[PDB]
Amino acid sequence: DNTTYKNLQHHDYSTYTFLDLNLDLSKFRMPQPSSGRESPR
Amino acid sequence: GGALFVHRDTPKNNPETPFDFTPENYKRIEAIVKNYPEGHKAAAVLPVLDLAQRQNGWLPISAMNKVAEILQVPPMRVYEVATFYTMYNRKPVGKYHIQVCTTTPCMLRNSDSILEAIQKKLGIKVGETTPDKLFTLIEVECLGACVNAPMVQINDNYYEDLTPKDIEEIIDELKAGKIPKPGPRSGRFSCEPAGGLTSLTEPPKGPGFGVQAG
Amino acid sequence: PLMGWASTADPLSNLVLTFSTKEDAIAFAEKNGWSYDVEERKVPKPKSKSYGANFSWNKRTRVSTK
Amino acid sequence: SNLIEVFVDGQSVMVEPGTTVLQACEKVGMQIPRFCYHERLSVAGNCRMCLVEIEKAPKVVAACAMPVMKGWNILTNSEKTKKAREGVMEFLLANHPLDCPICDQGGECDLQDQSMMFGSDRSRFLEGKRAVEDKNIGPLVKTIMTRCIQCTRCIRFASEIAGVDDLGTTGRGNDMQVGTYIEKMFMSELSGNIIDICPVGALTSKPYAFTARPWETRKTESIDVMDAVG
Amino acid sequence: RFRGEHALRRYPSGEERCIACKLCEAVCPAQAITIEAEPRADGSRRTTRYDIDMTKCIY
Amino acid sequence: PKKTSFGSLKDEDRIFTNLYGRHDWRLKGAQSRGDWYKTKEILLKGPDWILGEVKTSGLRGRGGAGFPTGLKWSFMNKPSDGRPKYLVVNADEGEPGTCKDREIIRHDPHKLVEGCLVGGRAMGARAAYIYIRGEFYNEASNLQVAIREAYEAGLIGKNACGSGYDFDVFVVRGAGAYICGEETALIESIEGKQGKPRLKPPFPADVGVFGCPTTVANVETVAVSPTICRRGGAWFASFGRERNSGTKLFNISGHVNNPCTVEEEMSVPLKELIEKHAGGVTGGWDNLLAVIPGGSSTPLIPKSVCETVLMDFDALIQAQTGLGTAAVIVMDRSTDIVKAIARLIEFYKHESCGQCTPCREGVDWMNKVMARFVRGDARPAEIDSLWEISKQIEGHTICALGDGAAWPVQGLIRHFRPELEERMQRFAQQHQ
Ligand SMILES: Cc1cc2nc3c(=O)[nH]c(=O)nc-3n(C[C@H](O)[C@H](O)[C@H](O)COP(=O)(O)O)c2cc1C
Ligand code: SF4
Ligand code: SF4
Ligand code: SF4
Ligand code: SF4
Ligand code: FES
Ligand code: FES
Repeated sequence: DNTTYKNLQHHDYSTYTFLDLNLDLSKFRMPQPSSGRESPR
Repeated sequence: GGALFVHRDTPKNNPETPFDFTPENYKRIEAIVKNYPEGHKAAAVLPVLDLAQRQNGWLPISAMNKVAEILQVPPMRVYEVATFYTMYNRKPVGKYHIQVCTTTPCMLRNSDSILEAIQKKLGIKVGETTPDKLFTLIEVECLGACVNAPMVQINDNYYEDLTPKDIEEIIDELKAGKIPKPGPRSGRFSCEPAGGLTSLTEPPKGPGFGVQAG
Repeated sequence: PLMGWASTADPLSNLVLTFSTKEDAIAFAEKNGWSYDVEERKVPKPKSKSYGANFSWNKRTRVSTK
Repeated sequence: SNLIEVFVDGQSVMVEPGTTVLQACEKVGMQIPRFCYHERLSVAGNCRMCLVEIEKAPKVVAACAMPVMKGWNILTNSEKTKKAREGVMEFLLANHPLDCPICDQGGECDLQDQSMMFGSDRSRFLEGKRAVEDKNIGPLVKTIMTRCIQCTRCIRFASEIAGVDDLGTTGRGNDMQVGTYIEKMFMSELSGNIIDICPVGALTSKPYAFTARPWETRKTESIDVMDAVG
Repeated sequence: RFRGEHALRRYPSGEERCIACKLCEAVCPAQAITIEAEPRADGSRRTTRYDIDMTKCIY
Repeated sequence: PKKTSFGSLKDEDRIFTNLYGRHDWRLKGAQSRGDWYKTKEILLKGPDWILGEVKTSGLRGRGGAGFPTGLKWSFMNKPSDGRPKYLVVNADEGEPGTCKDREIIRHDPHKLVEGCLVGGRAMGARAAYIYIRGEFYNEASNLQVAIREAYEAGLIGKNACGSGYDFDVFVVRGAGAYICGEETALIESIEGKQGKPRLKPPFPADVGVFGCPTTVANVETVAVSPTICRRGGAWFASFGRERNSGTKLFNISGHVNNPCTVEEEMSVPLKELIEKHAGGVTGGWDNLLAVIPGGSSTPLIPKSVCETVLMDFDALIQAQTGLGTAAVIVMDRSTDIVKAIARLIEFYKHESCGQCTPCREGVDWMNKVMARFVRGDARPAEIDSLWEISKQIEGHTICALGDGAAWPVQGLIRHFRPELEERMQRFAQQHQ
């Protein structure tokens, strides 16, 4: 029950890492549907 | 309207002004677009244009047209999205974009003193980019971090429970270039009661109690 | 030549006569003695507008900007 | 068989399952005052003048996009409705210029018609009256955007029918400008027709300009040339 | 409040105060008025021919 | 059962551990703290048991909506169609004095994600978006890290928790607008078009994100829901009056020593909420002027009322002010409340969209009128004009924001009217 704030690691984010983690989340996920068309136009 | 900070138009000066994404950044955009069902692909306009403002501190109209090209959507939707939302700045700002909540219990918390102190310590009026560069001052409405005493924002950071002296401290730390610890200060580390650390003081229960009889 | 207001000998130019039904138009024309020509009445064609069809999944109809 | 009984002022009428409220009132002769709705254009909730009360229902529903279940009784003249119309008309007339002398549609514009035949007789709200930068578009369309009520018609038309997709809205709250953001010329076939759709004097005919005035002119049936469509 | 003859007025630094808006012609119970308005060089609108028949005019 | 006594809290029976940023933030920390335990058995146990579990709990929605969750999530049980289903979790927190979603999503991500999975399998959704206020970059990045932990562990994704069902999750940052947090316009902000709310007759349930059936739910609802399934139904229903049962966060702001965040029983005396959790009202209990319950959209509560009024949806409706997001703010007597609420109206004027003329005009009015009251240069008869403005706005517009902008002024008018005309009059004197 030591009391210390342990999310201090979040101070380490430059402004990329969100999207870069999105890149690191590539695959891992089901292919999403194609609807009927390529674009609604 | 009659009362506005800046109007919204492109009068001049950036018809062709060069803007290009970085190849790794094309990889990133591809990764983003993979997160939406096909047949739409227009949902990515907002995140991709976010990204544009991310690698380039402010987006010229060539960035809007460029995103419209990448996603093959009519550009007027791109301009529309660019104007309707607060994040996107269509005019260049400095390296550091200062944002203060002037509305409500931040306002009730003396934050006006914070604003005035900033204007004096930097030496300029509101809404004007400082001489030289890298400091801009605009007040924004509620940012959501509230119980923590009046908050100021720099780029992707939250400085909470801020007194004027510490405001000066942060600002000068940015003059040197050393970015202070993001988290709130003067106690209250990560959104707590200052006095008691009350409510739950106990060791959290393990993966028990879930009997459910099933 | 003095002013240029429009002028005519067309005493009947400015008349208009409101009728409830076409049968009354042909009736008053026949009775009153001068030849006539009828145009058929037209109406808006009944339509189906479903607001939801703006947002539909695969259908080509989708409202940009709304 | 795929028909529905729905009362209007206690007068039943049989309508199709999914025709709108405004149509259902059209059938018996009620024309509910409106702006953004148009026969050729997809529905939107912008004008808010279409509000009408349905009894037993606490809130007022917008007659443009509301589908009609069975057994709705649509009270058009119920007090709550008339108060709603007076309200909406008031908020519209809040920020509007006084152009009726100079404005081209003075003999026509539906703000005057519906203003008299529905809305309240006296305005309020002294300090106010926002203004908008006007934007030149084509040689055909003279444009004063201060008179714009921001009713989205021109947008929906340009998008769906004209197909150009170059018109939109940019802003929030009081300040929303309707038109090209980049100050591009907008010209196309069928483009001129937009000056008929703008319900107020915001858009008008540049060459027709100031010459005439609606009540003074004598309308005459005719046909067209220059196109084989007759 | 006496009613004499029909003088047009203009602003200080005379603008031809008439806007051309056609009202005075529209309410004329003798119909005697004429207004034809072509937008002039400045883009503001004035009247080309604004006429009265004092004969027809009932004052 | 639980009699009129409420506001006495029992630790270790709470919901959110770590809410103050303690202990271990990981799948391992949250793992040992009870998150993601037996959860496979929930998902394989079937949707109907989950739905009936939530309805048995009888819990109520969040964000001030107050609607029962079991129904909203029960709509999606329709026989499946050739179009996919989604679960849209609303991470936006708008309105001042709140902090509601921020602290949760920072310090306990895996509980939110696990809620997303349980709800998705419950209603049959394919994937779960989470739309977060774009201000939260660091925060939502932490969320990214935790989700990545879930995929690497094989905890979600294909055959989540090794079960016979696959549920992906996506996360989208916000573009920084208040109305993006609204149930409907959220859908189209996801769609990439500028966020403006849809008319209600099409429901989000019937036609949702990308035109496919989906629901919208707040971080509190979704995040607490799986543990709601693991607490046994009526257990959660033990707390609070049977109308509105369970626990909810209360984020105390305004003027009190130690403004902070706690989780309490649904029903609590507001006085106790101030005394025994966050500090005390600065200057004593008698120094308070008025208290704004829940979100900023809610009308004022005067002293003699808030003293006796507890915290409940229905009970606050008896107080005439519906409950907001439950994050309450208090006001010193010394402050000028007219300036405070006026500034709040300025917040509403700056955040709104231009579809409905009634807000984009009326809210302009109430801005300028309230500013005039701040300077007090109006005339006494005009306050009732401001009233009828608020009424004619309310109920006539698409989203609740328009309605949400009508209530505060009305509140200020009801209780504090006699406070105005002395400022009116002293402007008459001082100015003339
Ligand atoms: C004006 C307005 C503001 C809203 N602000 C928020 C907000 O800050 N956070 C949020 O999660 N939802 C917000 N919402 C949407 C509500 O969460 C939604 O109506 C409902 O509560 C979602 O269902 P739930 O109660 O099951 O979560 C807002 C809605 C409106 C109309
Ligand atoms: S738009 Fe209509 S109400 Fe406005 S000035 Fe023109 S005629 Fe008058
Ligand atoms: S320009 Fe005319 S048609 Fe377009 S939104 Fe404005 S009032 Fe409506
Ligand atoms: S047209 Fe007639 S009413 Fe209008 S400004 Fe000229 S004189 Fe006056
Ligand atoms: S009330 Fe205003 S903010 Fe809400 S949907 Fe209508 S136009 Fe938009
Ligand atoms: S027609 Fe219903 S909103 Fe305009
Ligand atoms: S009130 Fe200033 S951040 Fe919410």
